[PDB]
Amino acid sequence: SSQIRQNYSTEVEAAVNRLVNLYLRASYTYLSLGFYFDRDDVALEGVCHFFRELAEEKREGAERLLKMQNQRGGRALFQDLQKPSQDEWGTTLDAMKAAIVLEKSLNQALLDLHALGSAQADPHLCDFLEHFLDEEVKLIKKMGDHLTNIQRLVGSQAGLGEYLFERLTLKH
Amino acid sequence: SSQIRQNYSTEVEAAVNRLVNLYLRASYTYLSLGFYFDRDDVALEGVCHFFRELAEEKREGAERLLKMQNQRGGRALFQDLQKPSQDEWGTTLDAMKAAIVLEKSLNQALLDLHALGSAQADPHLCDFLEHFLDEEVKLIKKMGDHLTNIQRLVGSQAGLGEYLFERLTLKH
Amino acid sequence: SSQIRQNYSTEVEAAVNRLVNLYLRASYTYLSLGFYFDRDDVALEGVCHFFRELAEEKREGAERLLKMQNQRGGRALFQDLQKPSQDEWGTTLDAMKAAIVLEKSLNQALLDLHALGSAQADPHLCDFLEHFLDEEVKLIKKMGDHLTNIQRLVGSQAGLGEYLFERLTLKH
Amino acid sequence: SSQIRQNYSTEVEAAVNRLVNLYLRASYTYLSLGFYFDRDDVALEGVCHFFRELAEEKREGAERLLKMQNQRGGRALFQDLQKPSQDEWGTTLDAMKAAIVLEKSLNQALLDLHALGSAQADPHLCDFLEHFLDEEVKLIKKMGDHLTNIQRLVGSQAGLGEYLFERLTLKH
Ligand SMILES: [Pd+2]
Ligand SMILES: [Pd+2]
Ligand SMILES: [Pd+2]
Ligand SMILES: [Pd+2]
Ligand SMILES: [Pd+2]
Ligand SMILES: [Pd+2]
Ligand SMILES: [Pd+2]
Ligand SMILES: [Pd+2]
Repeated sequence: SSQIRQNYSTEVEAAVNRLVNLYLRASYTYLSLGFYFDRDDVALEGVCHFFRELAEEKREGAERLLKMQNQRGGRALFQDLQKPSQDEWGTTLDAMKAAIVLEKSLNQALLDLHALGSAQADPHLCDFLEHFLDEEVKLIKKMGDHLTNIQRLVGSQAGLGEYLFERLTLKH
Repeated sequence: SSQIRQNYSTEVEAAVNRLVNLYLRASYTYLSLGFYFDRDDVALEGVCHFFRELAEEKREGAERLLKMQNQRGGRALFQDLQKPSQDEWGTTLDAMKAAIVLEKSLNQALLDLHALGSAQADPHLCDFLEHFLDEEVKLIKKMGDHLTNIQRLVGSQAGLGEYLFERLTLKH
Repeated sequence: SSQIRQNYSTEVEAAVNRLVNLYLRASYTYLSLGFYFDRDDVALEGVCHFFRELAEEKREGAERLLKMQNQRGGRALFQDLQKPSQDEWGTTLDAMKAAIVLEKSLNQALLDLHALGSAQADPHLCDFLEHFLDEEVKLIKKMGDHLTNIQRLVGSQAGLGEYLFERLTLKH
Repeated sequence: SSQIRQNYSTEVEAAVNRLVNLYLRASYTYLSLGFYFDRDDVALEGVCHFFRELAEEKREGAERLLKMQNQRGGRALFQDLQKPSQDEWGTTLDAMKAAIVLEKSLNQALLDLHALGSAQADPHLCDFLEHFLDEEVKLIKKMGDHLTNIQRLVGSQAGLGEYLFERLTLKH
């Protein structure tokens, strides 16, 4: 029951649903990261804000994919959202490392989807991901920049460096 | 590891975590409801908007609970988010009925939490839910109003009534 | 006699000329659809406006293709514009069905052209269609949405439903 | 001699007078803390400002309680204000620890008063404390956040950390 579907493979439709799940899972992970840094015994507001902003971005990405699914005449199918991989996230450095791992996995899923689109001769999908692809590269570059600065600040005054990074790099 | 926790029972802490899960689940359900009404073979924009707005409201509720959890020195614990109970939601009437069922369950969970707060002599919790409690009563009243209007419009021109309700009651 | 042509195949050049013809033909079809709904014995202004707007959009598309043809050093070649397939277009539903058929055919021609561009290793063409491709998907989604609403409104009060759709969905 | 008193127990009236004393004592303690950090041999302006702001807040709280006492037809009774527990307050960390101890004691007194109100079936009192209760939870969370940051900054460059916290966290 679609009267509009054209050149939209069942393979891409399913891959888009899986990507929505991955984006929502990422959003959930960032929600957990954000609130961890808001704990009174962690108390790094710039870090909390950074991850809460990412939770919003990932949710927005999922919503864009869902809009596209309907635009193409595919059917959204939702699965459980697995809880994030940790309950406590360690240091800012630990968290930023986890975030980059997460983003690399999202990026790989985008790359896999683009490849499927190319194999299926689906240029609209290709065009649509173009939005996701650059945004992801920009985000990963930012995270790498952050990680380098966090790492430079460890030294052997780790608490001091963690405070200074949150105060002087992150938005608060 | 909290230096601030005071008069905040482990029972309430756990109940707050469960309530966060219920709110996030509700948000997820509303996301699914919203996109269903955006299908080209359903195509009721006012209904899509209504449920997408509710998805945002429920997410906001979860975020408020998480902020409060940290304010009190409790620790957020996240669980899986179960997928919504249906993949396709039927008519506007079916959907509005499902929504009221969902809201009644959230309201009951709020009532249960307030009762626990009262049993634990936790007035801050009581005060905090006061926000949730009125918002929920207002929302359920609105949904009941909608259901009555949807029901009046069935008659034996169901398609006509569904169109008119979306056009003339819902925001588009 | 071009001093600029580079990586622009004769196959793509010809396909672009054919696409210009298809867009102009579509524009002509929409002109006819628009004026049919302006007949005193049809008199559905929102429908007239919808199709007249599409006539303008298709003409604009042809003009964009012609601009691109010259940008690449190809040579515009015009053919006859075949008259639209009907002189009278029936109900709003009949017309919207005809419109979606027309758009699917344009979309297929765009897809065919992108495939040719990919086969000819012509990335500028690919980039250029990216504009056409999303606009077409958006338009077809809109038409599918319209068709669903028109269909819901037939019931057995067809005149009533046709009036209400024109009044409450379409711009007038 | 009141013509307005209704449902206002002598127990609550007395507890309100004691709470006014506790708030005024807290204000006095914060006055002392503030001026200590303004000493030329301490010289941490952000810390001075933080505690002077709290002195004002506590005085305001006492004034609100006194207004409520009269609104209910109770009679304000003032006792001596005991001098603060220290003449010199040590490091920012020492001071912030003392402040949280002080706030926990105020919060416990508020909780005790709410419990008395509930036992006496005095809902206006309950409503009134609702203002005090959330403000106190917010303040204690802030103090806990501060303490965590101060503690992270000790390291073995304590002077450096104390300076940086005052410069980069506190308002100056
Ligand atoms: Pd924070
Ligand atoms: Pd934040
Ligand atoms: Pd919609
Ligand atoms: Pd919407
Ligand atoms: Pd007209
Ligand atoms: Pd017109
Ligand atoms: Pd000063
Ligand atoms: Pd000051």
